[PDB]
Amino acid sequence: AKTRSSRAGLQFPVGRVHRLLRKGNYAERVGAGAPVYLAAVLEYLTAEILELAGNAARDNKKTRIIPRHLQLAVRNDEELNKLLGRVTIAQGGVLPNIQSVLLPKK
Amino acid sequence: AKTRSSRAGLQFPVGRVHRLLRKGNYAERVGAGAPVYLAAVLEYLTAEILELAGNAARDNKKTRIIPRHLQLAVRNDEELNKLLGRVTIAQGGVLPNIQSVLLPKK
Amino acid sequence: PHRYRPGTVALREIRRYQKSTELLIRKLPFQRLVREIAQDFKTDLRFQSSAVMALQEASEAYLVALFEDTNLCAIHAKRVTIMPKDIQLARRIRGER
Amino acid sequence: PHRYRPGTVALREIRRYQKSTELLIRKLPFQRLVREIAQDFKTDLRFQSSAVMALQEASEAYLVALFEDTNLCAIHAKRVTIMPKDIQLARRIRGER
Amino acid sequence: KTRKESYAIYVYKVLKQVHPDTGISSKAMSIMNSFVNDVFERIAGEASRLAHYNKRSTITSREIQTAVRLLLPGELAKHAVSEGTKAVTKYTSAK
Amino acid sequence: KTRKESYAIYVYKVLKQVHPDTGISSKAMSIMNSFVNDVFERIAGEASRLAHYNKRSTITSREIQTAVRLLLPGELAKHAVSEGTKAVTKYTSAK
Amino acid sequence: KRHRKVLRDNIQGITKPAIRRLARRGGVKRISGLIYEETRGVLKVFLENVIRDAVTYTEHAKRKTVTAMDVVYALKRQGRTLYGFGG
Amino acid sequence: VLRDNIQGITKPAIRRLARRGGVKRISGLIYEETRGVLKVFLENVIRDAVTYTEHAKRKTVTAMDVVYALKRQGRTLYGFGG
DNA sequence: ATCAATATCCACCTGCAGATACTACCAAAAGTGTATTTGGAAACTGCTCCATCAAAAGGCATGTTCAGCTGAATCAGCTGAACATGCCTTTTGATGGAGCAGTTTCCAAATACACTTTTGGTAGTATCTGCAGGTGGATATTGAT
DNA sequence: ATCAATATCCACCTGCAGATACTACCAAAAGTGTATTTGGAAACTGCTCCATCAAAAGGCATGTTCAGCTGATTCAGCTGAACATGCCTTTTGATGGAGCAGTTTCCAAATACACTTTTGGTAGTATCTGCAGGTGGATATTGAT
Ligand SMILES: [Mg+2]
Repeated sequence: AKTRSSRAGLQFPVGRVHRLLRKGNYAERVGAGAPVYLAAVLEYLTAEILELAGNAARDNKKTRIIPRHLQLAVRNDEELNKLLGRVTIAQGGVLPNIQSVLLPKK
Repeated sequence: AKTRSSRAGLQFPVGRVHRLLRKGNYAERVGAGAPVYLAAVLEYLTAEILELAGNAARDNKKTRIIPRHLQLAVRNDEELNKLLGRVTIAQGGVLPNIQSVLLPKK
Repeated sequence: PHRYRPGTVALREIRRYQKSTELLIRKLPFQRLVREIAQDFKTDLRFQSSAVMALQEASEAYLVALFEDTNLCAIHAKRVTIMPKDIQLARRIRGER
Repeated sequence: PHRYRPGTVALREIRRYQKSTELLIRKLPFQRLVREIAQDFKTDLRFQSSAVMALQEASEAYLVALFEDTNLCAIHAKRVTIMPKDIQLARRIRGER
Repeated sequence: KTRKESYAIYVYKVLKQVHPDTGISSKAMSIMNSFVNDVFERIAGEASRLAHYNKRSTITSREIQTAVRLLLPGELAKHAVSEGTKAVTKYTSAK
Repeated sequence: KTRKESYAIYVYKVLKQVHPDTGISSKAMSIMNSFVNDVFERIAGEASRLAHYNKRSTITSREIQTAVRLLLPGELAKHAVSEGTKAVTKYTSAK
Repeated sequence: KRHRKVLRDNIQGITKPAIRRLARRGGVKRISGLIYEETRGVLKVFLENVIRDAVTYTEHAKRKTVTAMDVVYALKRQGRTLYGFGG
Repeated sequence: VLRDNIQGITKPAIRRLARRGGVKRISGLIYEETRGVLKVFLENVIRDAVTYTEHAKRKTVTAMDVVYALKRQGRTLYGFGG
């Protein structure tokens, strides 16, 4: 008895994802490969964000990823920024950014 | 045999609306009154737009509603405009509107 | 010898084009552009006539509305002349940048 | 008696608040505003505390992002001072009108 | 050859009730059809979410009603709601 | 005392793979959980639509693939697509 | 239940310093005196819209209590998706 | 007399669009900026339409392909089906 | 440039809130295995409707001229930043109690067929007409003097 | 002011592209009837967490002062609007053919279904640890001179 996750070589739960596709009223039928492909996309995306967020945590001399690190990760990455362009990460704050003309002297 | 539209007092097809709800993967089940209600709402908004578009036709010395008239109807009405705030009516054009500062100095 | 002042014909044109609904880009050149852009995504594509039309209507509605925002941006800066920075600001605020 | 020049503490505050993530509106006052507004829609409502915090996080992130757009509108006008006309322009272009 | 369904006839009926002497071009009719399809989808979509949020398996007129309240602006919502309630009553009290 | 599922343990697994010495606060985890659910919903939805548009009653890995191309920007799409193809190909050979 | 205090003018609990802080986070260096009332107004519209939909979800569920989830769904509806509260 | 396809979107045509947009006075550099903007717009939309075409296994982009692409970009169009 | 007020940056430092750790259980997943139904791919093809092109149409490239707009410079006036000062309001920890949510019982309403009737879409065909352009003539607008 | 160029308005005319009415038809809803499944309200009640309150902790309100920003004024020079027409691109329509779409086909993969194993969630009790917030104490940054 090998899980469908181990069959596909995935950490993310293929069984859970198959189930959610059914209960979710997306179509009459769900193909067997659909939850496999989806669970991999989901796993890929979360690896991408944890990598970048992990880096922000290290850059900050921290060992624990907090919401600020997720925000720095997403906003500093062109593609994640666009994908979450209409999303708000609670307790993430903003990127340090001051417009040029606002700086003193000349 | 008497149709559900006539029963409900409507021009809009209850049967079709019921059918479309079923095969739309909206939920496992569809209540008896829901298609009745929805058809009524759809008919009502249709009447509202046709009312105001008919008028715009009249104002412009015409008997046939064209896309221009549908546009004028929608954008001159605060509520219809909000509902259709992210919609483009093909061959609608725009409202006549020039910023005052652009007017020649009298 | 007769000459209309700068802005007189422009006003006349605003009135004319705000009254009508016809497309304002010639169809052929728009069609070529459409096909050129599509070729980078897939080769040997054909287009339904109404497909190109839909694209033109949507593209013209988009540009017309963007010019309205752009114009507000010029007027905000106390000008009557639209400049690229006005288009730039409008797009940034819209969330397109 | 020592004095920083107008603008200096302002830039200090910008770096300070751009660095941190805490909510910037005091909790109770915000909670009262929420309850007042909700009550005008429907009497005898309760709120989970996380419901109030959700609204706070959302409203603060909405206001910060609006202020950035507003700042851009002022700068477009060759000013450094945000005014109501800047907010109004930003909201118009955003489609909030 | 395959059946192409449309709301055209029902829109034309409602036109005649509202302006009996006014006609409608093809293009305008096509727009009206899009409108009806669009509003349908928005309302059914919201109704779907509501039922799901509340662990219900059925889309009832209660979900249609809440959907309408969520999607239509003030006055538009008010009439839609009363038009809808009105139609459900007439449908119930009819053999 | 009802059961509430989350992607937490899976997010944590994936976290250990990429940064073995890094932890995650519960709030960051909650955000990670929301992100997975959100992306799930957006892909399934596009897939749902896509299937309907082509008169299909089945959501297959092919629908999911087009949904991914529609939803994700350039380089994330390219890589997501390889990861998903790979998982399916592997999965097909493994029973 | 015996008595419950009247809620009025709570918009003013959104003080000048709190607004200034928010502007600072948005990168603003100089603030006209009229910004504070304008901002209060803008925030009110924002809250009314979100609370209305949130409360609608509450009533549909037949609860007396507005949940984090009611708010999260109200935000999603308005294209202001929020992560961090179960949504 | 070879000419780029984008340049087929001519000054007078961009001038007309601006006019319907209520624009009185137009800087010389606007015409090139507009062309860039149109290109990004068409890229984003065509990309998605073609993606719909490929999914259906066609070699013809249909009005519906385009209408669906517009809908998902948040630029719903009425008049061409759907 | 030099001096001095004050913000800023670490480095270390104790408490502790929040995170991680097991031992035990368990309801509901998820898997496994077999019988039953079917969606859609695959293959053939009819006929739209699409790319092409010849002849016709009519919009735009072009350079000149200068009206009037944009941006630089200058500056008075006053608004908004900074900071001192006095103290109210929010934050934080503790506690009876409303309503949310968990479990189970029971029926009104919905699905599932199959069969019976109709309606809405197409299609061939002929029939009809609102109004886009064209004309012709008066009248308004704009710009020159 | 007058005056003339030219745009603009409106009344009337009319061919035809596009709207509409009608018939015969058929596949396909939409509806009617009978057998069956179940979703969810209600009714009871465990128990989370919300409203509420007393004490403790720190941000807010206010007035004064003046730096420097905004908005007004003026001005020159640059830059875009207007202008007329034949070149040349687009539009129009006429014609072969590509592929979309309609039809039939048949099986790989879909759902269903029932015992069988696994596991993710919680729940109770335990020890662990990253870092926030306190401190002092060396290094900038800023603004007067
Ligand atoms: Mg009140």
